[PDB]
Amino acid sequence: MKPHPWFFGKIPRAKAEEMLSKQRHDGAFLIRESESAPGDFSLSVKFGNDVQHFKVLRDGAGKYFLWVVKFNSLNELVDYHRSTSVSRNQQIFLRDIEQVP
Ligand SMILES: CNC(=O)[C@H]1[C@H](C(=O)N[C@H](C(=O)N[C@@H](CC(N)=O)C(N)=O)C(C)C)[C@H]1c1ccc(OP(=O)(O)O)cc1
Repeated sequence: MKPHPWFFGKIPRAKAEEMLSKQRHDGAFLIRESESAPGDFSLSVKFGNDVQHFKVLRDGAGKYFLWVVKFNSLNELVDYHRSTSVSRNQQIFLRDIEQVP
């Protein structure tokens, strides 16, 4: 197995922006522990010359979600959005960031 190159843990929202703005592919993303919602997570995605942010929401059942579809894990939420757009207004598919070993 191998660890997921998308979990950055505790990193400021603005830092996620600086990092993702340097990626070249739209969809480059990362999950970070929320700064406005301590104890939760946020998803930051590169799209054009901007970095969009999404709240990773939770329900009383412990599920994770962005919109209506609910997932049992962060991993499944992430993977689902590699083939279905994370945005309703735009077609944005998640793709791992390019990192040099
Ligand atoms: C300045 N405020 C924002 O960044 C708006 C961001 C937002 O609304 N994003 C759009 C959106 O419509 N999000 C939906 C879906 C979602 N799950 O975020 C929503 N607001 O419920 C998205 C299409 C770019 C919502 C946001 C606010 C905080 C946040 O966590 P954090 O950055 O850690 O403080 C993550 C996202």
